[PDB]
Amino acid sequence: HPNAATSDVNVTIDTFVAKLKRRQVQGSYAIALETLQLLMRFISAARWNHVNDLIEQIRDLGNSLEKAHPTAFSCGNVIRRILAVLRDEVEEDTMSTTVVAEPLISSMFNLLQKPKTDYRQVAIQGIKDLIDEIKNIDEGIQQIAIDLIHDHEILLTPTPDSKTVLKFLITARERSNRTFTVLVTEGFPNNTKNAHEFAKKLAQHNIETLVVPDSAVFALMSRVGKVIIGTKAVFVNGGTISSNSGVSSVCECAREFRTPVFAVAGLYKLSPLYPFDVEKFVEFGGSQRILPRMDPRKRLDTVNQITDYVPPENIDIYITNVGGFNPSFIYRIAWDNYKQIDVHL
Amino acid sequence: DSKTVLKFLITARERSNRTFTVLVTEGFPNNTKNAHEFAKKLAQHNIETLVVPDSAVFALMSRVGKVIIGTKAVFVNGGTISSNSGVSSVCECAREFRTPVFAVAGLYKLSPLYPFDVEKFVEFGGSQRILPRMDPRKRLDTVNQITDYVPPENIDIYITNVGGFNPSFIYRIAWDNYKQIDVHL
Amino acid sequence: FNITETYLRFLEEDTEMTMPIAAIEALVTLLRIKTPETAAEMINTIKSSTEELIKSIPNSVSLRAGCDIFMRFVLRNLHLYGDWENCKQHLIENGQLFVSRAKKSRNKIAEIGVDFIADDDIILVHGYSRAVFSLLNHAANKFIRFRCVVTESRPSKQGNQLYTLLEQKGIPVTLIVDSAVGAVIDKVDKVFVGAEGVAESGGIINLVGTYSVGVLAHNARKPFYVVTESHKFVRMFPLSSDDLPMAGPPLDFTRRTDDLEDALRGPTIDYTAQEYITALITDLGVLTPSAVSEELIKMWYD
Amino acid sequence: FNITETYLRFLEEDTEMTMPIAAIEALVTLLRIKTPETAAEMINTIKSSTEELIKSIPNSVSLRAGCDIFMRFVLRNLHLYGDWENCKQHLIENGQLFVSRAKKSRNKIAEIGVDFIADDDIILVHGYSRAVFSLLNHAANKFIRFRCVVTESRPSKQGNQLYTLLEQKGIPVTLIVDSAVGAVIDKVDKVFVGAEGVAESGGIINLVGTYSVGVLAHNARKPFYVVTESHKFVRMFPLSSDDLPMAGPPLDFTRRTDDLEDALRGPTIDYTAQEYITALITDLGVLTPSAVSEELIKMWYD
Amino acid sequence: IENSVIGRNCQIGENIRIKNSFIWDDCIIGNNSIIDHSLIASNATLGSNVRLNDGCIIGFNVKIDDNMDLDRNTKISASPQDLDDQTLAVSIVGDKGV
Amino acid sequence: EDRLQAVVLTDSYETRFMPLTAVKPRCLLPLANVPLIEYTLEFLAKAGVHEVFLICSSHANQINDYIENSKWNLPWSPFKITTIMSPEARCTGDVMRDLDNRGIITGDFILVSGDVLTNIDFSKMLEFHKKMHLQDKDHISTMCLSKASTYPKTR
Repeated sequence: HPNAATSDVNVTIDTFVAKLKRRQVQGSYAIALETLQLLMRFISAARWNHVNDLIEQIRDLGNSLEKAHPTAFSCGNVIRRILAVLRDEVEEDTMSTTVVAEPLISSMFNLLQKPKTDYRQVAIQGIKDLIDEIKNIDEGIQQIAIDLIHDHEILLTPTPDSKTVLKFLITARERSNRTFTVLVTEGFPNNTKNAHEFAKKLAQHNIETLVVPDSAVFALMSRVGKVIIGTKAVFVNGGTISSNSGVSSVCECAREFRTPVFAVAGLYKLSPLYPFDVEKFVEFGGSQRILPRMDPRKRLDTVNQITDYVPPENIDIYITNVGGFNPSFIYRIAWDNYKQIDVHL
Repeated sequence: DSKTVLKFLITARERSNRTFTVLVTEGFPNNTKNAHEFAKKLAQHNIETLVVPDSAVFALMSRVGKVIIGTKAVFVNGGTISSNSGVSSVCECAREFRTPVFAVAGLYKLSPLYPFDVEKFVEFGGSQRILPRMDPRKRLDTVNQITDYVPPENIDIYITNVGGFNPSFIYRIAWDNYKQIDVHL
Repeated sequence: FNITETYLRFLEEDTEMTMPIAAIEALVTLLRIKTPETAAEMINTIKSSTEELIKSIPNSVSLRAGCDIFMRFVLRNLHLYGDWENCKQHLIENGQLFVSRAKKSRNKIAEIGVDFIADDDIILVHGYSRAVFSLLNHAANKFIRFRCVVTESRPSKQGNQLYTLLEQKGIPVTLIVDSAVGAVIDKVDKVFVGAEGVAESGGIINLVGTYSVGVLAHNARKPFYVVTESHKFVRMFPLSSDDLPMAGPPLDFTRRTDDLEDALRGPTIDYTAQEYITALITDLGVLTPSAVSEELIKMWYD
Repeated sequence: FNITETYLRFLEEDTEMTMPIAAIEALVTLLRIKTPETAAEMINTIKSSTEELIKSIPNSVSLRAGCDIFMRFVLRNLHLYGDWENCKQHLIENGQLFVSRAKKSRNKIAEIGVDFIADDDIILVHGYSRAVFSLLNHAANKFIRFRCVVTESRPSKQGNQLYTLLEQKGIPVTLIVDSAVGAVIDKVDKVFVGAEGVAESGGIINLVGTYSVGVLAHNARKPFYVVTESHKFVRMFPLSSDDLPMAGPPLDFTRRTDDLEDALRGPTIDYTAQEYITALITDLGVLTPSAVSEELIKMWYD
Repeated sequence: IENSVIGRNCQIGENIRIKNSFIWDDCIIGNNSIIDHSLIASNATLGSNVRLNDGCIIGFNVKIDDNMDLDRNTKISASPQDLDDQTLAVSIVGDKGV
Repeated sequence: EDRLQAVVLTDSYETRFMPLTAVKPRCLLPLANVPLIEYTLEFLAKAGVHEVFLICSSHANQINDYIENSKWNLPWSPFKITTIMSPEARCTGDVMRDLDNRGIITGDFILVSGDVLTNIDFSKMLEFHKKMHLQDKDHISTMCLSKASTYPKTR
């Protein structure tokens, strides 16, 4: 399913594709915003009449988007949420049209046993809700953040690439009476400059900064107290896609040492589809960025990867804008945002 | 308690520029008085002392860097029987949280006899200083041991008059002063 | 109205229709005699039937679980509180409907669970479950990239049978013994285990060893799996390292002998914990972490 | 004259003989025929014979070790710088004497070094070794209260044999499945071993499934032990978790060829790491921590 | 196989050695064949027992059929003339063409 | 900065491919398992196109068919493909002459000879060009050159 039905209704699909491919769009937030705008455009223009057909169309669109790009997840998630929002309203409408509804609580056996129209405004409202959810993650976690780390204790911090993580760290640092030391690992071929920037910021912020070469983690692990993953995407079985490079090894080390591993992200980054593999999801960077030369470099096939995956084992807790969820619990949260038929397109 | 360990501590304290923090577990039965004496002695020179309850180790072990023991009996596979009161659980905790262990020892205090069973070598102790009067002792069953054995899975260094040795290696050291013949007679 | 006969009829059949399914069908048929409306006559009779089944059972809980599920379904049924005949009719219908559902479930599995196969990954299927085998077959049909491996299982020669079945396909086959599984740490890529019951959260009943396998996987940090269709949801939790209803005695130090009498005794049944398993495989969308427990909560409200 | 013939000679009896002791004796016998005064016509020939023996091996490991030990002994022998006759005579003598010493060592093991099973500590043993059984029998003799636990051996049905050998004493025993090894760690105390050879690295050269067992022991922190007549240090280094000089293929990947055939080739030899020996029962006094390595160093003067 | 590329709708029988290659649209890699630093173009197909070497350039409809041995840097004509080896059955080792 | 037309020299380097290029046009041949033209088009788009023009020659019917097939053909694209059809066989001077005769020539027009596909972001380059133009009236055309592995060998 490519572009064929779209005429003088929606054109921006191509622009979106372009943004995805050559990277003029940067940061997950921006992508989410773009997606929201696209959805708005869809809503204000497309022809409705029937409801099931509209739903089908939406599904098709989603499928097309998926086909176009995999590494973007926030975009997908937002769409899914909107679909879910639509679904409840649709159900309500159906219930009115038909006219027992609820026994005590939400119950199973629904998959075995047999279970003019307005919705545009509701769809619009859903988009607004999504926007609100997106607005600020840090303004919703920093109250459950200056609660874990304390005096004379030592942090270990990989991935300063996620914008949330840095902010969280800054919030933690704010206090005048409290004092703590921060270790920051690099992650060379994809995250060095960012790491340097983070270090500089820390220095500026009147805190005891420590520069770490990626090798020297082991000779300081005796003093290590906490581990924070700078993730960008979240999944079904609790797992997370990181904001690129140099996390996995550190996580493994922490696990070996049995040293606390916390996860900071957000529930807009939460996806309703399982990471069936890592190969289809995680992409590789540029082999040219490690070593120069070209003509004798046909022999020198060099390997470098951007994104990182962490198993549903090394992760422990996920404090969100709502609160502290867990790896063996996030499924329900996902369901609460994205509904049954909406997952499979 | 011993004058060796005390002397070592004094020597350590003499170079007071080194930042060392003293956490002393009381040791439920007999060790308490000895601990107090040690504390007093420390105070005599001016050394900071912090008193630790025996129940609370799990809430402290994640913070503690290095552990020093002044043991009496040293053994074959790397284990020790120390001068009484709660060591085993502490060691287990250390193993769980990964903590380095030092020991002030002597090769003359080291034994070439191997401890093979927990059922024999662990010495049970008196219930004289636990509960006053003996009428509740009819139905209840008080289980208590004074001196305890340590498994070699935990300690890693034995600082002696010669030097620091590996636990899974101390047998060689022992044999560099003792024999295989003088064991079973 | 007779269940022992039904039990006798089904033991090594399976293949076409799942063992539990047949039992469920039988239960439905039994229900559709004494009327589901008259709850005084019906529920007691159902209980009696369950008791009979238990009596006839040696080393299983799956059938019991199925009947409990059926009971739950029945309970759910009457929540329309209007016309009493339609509900009854629906109840009558849901028996062969359950059987039909199985096909659909299989189809679903053949679409969702076929995404897992990657470049050069060796697959080892544990125990006996039809669904897992079907999945494997569907993977073979897709021709991703794999290797189908069998075991030396010991109930009434199951592993051998499985191996023979695999041979039919043609895919090259090598075997793993119950003891010689220890060498497998990274070479066989992913550890798959078939299920004969799924409990609260991570609790799964199979055959003569799963817990050890799970432990091994944990040690190796290997991906561990539970693979099934849809008919096994139980409200159960054990206390010790292992606790189950048993016909074969645990640690039976056999009496003094010289000419052989009875010896083949030990832990015939095996359970698995929550921590060991990374992925749960069911047709019910894509659920993994602790969805079954939630489902149970939704159902029972007890 | 042949060492092979000598080896063939002993089959049904043995149980009393100890690996290299018989082999060593055979070697000695071979030596004391073709003039043991000279060194050019002798040592080289002995080496050649050993090589031939190695070539001829169906499935036996410790022979090489025995030969090496013999060589070492020979080397030790000629350092007195007196006369060729006396030393030669001594060499000739030292074979029967060595054999005799083995029995003494066994006796020592059975009377002094048997204080590991005394307080009804249930023993987890797999792999048929003679020393183990001697220890068992002499424990029974001393009346030193005990219970036995053995995992079922089914590559060639040695389990039955083991059971029979346990009926002679007259003490209740139980069957254990090697997949349900994770199921039972509850009442059984520690894991003890009867094996084939002692490694240069520290671990143990053993039969069908051992690594898993080791892992389980580690998980349970119930210490792992080895019971052997202590002169089976084979000149072999297991550098990895799955690489060794082996009698057969390492996890033989078989093709789908015929009907129910290429699967019974079970990996009947496996290994576990060096960080497992809490104690090893040796006849030179109870010495373990890094003892084998020390011995090796002493032998190769490095 | 070492560092070689296979194109669209190209069929492989059994037992083939390949080293450092690129292959275009619809080119059958025949039973027992070696492709080294050499290209095979659209509709041109390799049959049984062909031993190619470094830099063998192939054009349109070169039907490489049965038993051939081509040396290094050999160029083969394309369009359905100026260079040796032609479009018809078997490339030149024993003279065939018009 | 904005409104820039694309002119690409196609059907020119035939027979330079020593055996190939006679029946179907030079560019139509499948490159990396899929047609070469597409990559070039993508590159052009990235750079900044407002209308697509190619100077096709060798058997025009096939080119037309390709155009019909293509994605830039129907309304949705910001730029359409309408290839310049001229008399057979001519050099780059002659091609230029033909173009001039045809008429559609702009200020800052883009001319790429043959087919190219690379990574470097073109906006910056364009900006630099503009800056250079703003300096003096006498500024002409832009060259693209990149560094290699120290010594030359396969050149």
